[PDB]
Amino acid sequence: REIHQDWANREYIEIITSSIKKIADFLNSFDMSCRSRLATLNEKLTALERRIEYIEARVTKG
Amino acid sequence: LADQIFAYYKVMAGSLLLDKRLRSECKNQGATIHLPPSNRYETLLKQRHVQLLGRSIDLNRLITQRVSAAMYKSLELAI
Amino acid sequence: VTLEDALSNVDLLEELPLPDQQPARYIEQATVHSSMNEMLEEGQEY
Amino acid sequence: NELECVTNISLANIIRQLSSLSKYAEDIFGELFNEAHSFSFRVNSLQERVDRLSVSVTQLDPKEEELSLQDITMRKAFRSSTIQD
Amino acid sequence: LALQGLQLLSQWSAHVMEVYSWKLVHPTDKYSNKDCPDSAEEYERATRYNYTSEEKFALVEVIAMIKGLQVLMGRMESVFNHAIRHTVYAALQDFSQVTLREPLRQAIKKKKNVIQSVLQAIRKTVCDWETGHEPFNDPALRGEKDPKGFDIKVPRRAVGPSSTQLYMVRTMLESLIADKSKTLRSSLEGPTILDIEKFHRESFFYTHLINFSETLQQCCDLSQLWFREFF
Amino acid sequence: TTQSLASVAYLINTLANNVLQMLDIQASQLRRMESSINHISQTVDIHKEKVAR
Repeated sequence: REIHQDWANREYIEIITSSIKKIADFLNSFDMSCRSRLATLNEKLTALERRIEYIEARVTKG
Repeated sequence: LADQIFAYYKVMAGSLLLDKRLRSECKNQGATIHLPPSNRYETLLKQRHVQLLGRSIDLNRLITQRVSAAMYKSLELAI
Repeated sequence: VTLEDALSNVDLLEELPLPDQQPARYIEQATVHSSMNEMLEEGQEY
Repeated sequence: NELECVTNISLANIIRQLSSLSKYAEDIFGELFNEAHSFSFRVNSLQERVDRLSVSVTQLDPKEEELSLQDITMRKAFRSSTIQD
Repeated sequence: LALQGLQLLSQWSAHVMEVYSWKLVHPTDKYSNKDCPDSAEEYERATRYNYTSEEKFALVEVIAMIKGLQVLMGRMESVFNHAIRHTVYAALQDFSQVTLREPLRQAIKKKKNVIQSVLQAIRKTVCDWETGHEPFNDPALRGEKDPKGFDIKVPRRAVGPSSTQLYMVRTMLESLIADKSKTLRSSLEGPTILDIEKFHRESFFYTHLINFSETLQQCCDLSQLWFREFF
Repeated sequence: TTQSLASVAYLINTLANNVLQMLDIQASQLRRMESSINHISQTVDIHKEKVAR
């Protein structure tokens, strides 16, 4: 009967959509993590730069 | 936020180093020095994912810049 | 090329370390109902 | 079959959603690549600066140091960057 | 749990919207509020001076709780969706394959073709036969009482019924209980109609819960707190 | 439909892995730089103390 085939097809479509949602959620999580790490890296780099400038300003005359 | 955070931290630092015997004597004489109420600014300080209209804002960087400027101004004022 | 392979790929993708996150006669009724809904979508737009 | 036509339309819509997900990943990855590449430029520049500073510092001589009392304030004072976003 | 969370979020949103609307419709005045200046626009007295510090804190707390619950519920999107759809499918199949049997048998036995037609339509629209066809050994169809029996295996899978199918089934099912309808309700026993009303009242939220994300986002709408076209 | 999903997942996984590795490499290099810079600062202030003496 067509009803059983429709139910199986609705199973298939739902499984695919669930996989899509899994991927999407993972992508969002990845975006959230990567960015925090990048912020930390940027701050570390900024601290190093200023420190280097201070060292340079401290060991040069004019 | 940066201004009040800096003010609260400076007040707490100043209160920490104040002599306890002097505070007790003042309280006994009737001149109690009110303590600074506690706060939970650390949660906002540890925030790097403020999302607004699709923009990721590093609040920590701005707070760091403001506190650095305030500290430099305070040191210059002391000198 | 198979459903099982695709599901496995998704699981594999999910398996990554992501630290530092945060700090009858009813047919006529159905048709009329559909028409009413269509009219409503336009009324909301207006 | 009407039900079979529906499932095909659903599969086409699923493919379109897959493309939308592809674009939701691609834009994020491109932005991350751009910002990390800028960070890499900064790191390389500061690495050049650091090696130059080290090779300069490994040559200092205490006897070469000369202190000028008159030039102490005639000298421009150093100030750190104070850029605010 | 998902239903309770959605209901709680909706209740909180309704409370917030109601208080905001009441405050908007009842602007204050300098006579009541001393802080309000003599000169001020309608929006000023309506919103800015119409809230107390405690009221503002309560509103902020309610909003924060709403958003925290929203994010927490969203974190469990897949589990909630799977559980809801599996429960809906199991309930629908079990109902249409077991509960309608006795009523159908009674109708056939007493020659109630009007009830028989709608019951058969309901059982044909949704029921999914694991064997690929309706059983032929079922004694209910013949009208004679079942032995002692006749165990039937109901399949289990996680999928919600289509909107058209659910609406059609509900419309057929609540037609049998209709008082106005010669009333069809008068041709059914008590327990069967009671079970039918229980199922009908329980299946109201199936459509809302199937689209769990849309329902969750709708129940937490706070965008009406900024627009000022009217003022 | 089954195929395309697998390809997209594989590409995303590979790309994500590459990004993570790049970040790790950058952080490690930054840490290494921080050590050399600290050594330089130690040398500088040691020289300053020597000049004062």
